[PDB]
Amino acid sequence: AARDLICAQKFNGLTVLPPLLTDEMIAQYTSALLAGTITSGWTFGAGAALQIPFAMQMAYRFNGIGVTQNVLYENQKLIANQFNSAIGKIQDSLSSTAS
Amino acid sequence: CGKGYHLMSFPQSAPHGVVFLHVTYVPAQEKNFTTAPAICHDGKAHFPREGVFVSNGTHWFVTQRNFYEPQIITTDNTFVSGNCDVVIGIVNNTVYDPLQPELDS
Ligand SMILES: *[C@@H]1O[C@H](CO)[C@@H](O)[C@H](O)[C@H]1NC(C)=O
Ligand SMILES: *[C@@H]1O[C@H](CO)[C@@H](O)[C@H](O)[C@H]1NC(C)=O
Repeated sequence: AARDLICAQKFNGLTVLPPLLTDEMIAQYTSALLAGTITSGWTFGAGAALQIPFAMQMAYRFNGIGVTQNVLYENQKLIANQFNSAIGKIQDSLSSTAS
Repeated sequence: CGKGYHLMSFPQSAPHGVVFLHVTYVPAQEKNFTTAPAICHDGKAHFPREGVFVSNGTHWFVTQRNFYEPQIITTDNTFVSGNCDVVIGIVNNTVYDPLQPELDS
């Protein structure tokens, strides 16, 4: 077709170098962080990962912010539904809005 | 301030800089236990004040989260909120009352 801008850049001594970590390794690190956060909580950031059920981890998170932990154990289905709806809204806003 | 749970820090001077010695707390040796969110007793749900319910297979205890120090489950270290029909994963156990043996003596 016609000459590209990238070829004009490369023919005058300007080169783009590749990063050391590929996107597969960045996604692997992100997946490891997500798996540790989902299963263990904050225990994997201070040493060995210690398993806990996610409901009890979320009750710990509720006690952190000043709400008593029986609120989660009495509204667990509502809290899970609200989280799922918020994740779906993040999905829809990323599918529609491009700015 | 370092990796782990932070306790202390000590400064030292260096050529064009500073060196921090961070003293932190790391958990070391772990064990598996069976855990529950609440305890059903007398038609009531008991939740721990601070700590977590654990079981070694036979008996149920309450302990602090960052160190294994099991204790007898008592109304002093638990609070009551509602009945057992709304909590998912509630178990059946007895809750000790210190007033009852003092009343009989
Ligand atoms: C706990 O259970 C898991 C799965 O059965 C096992 O791999 C692990 O060795 C056990 N002990 C500790 C201290 O995590
Ligand atoms: C706990 O005891 C009640 C009766 O007091 C019984 O209906 C219920 O099934 C028991 N829970 C379990 C898990 O066996």
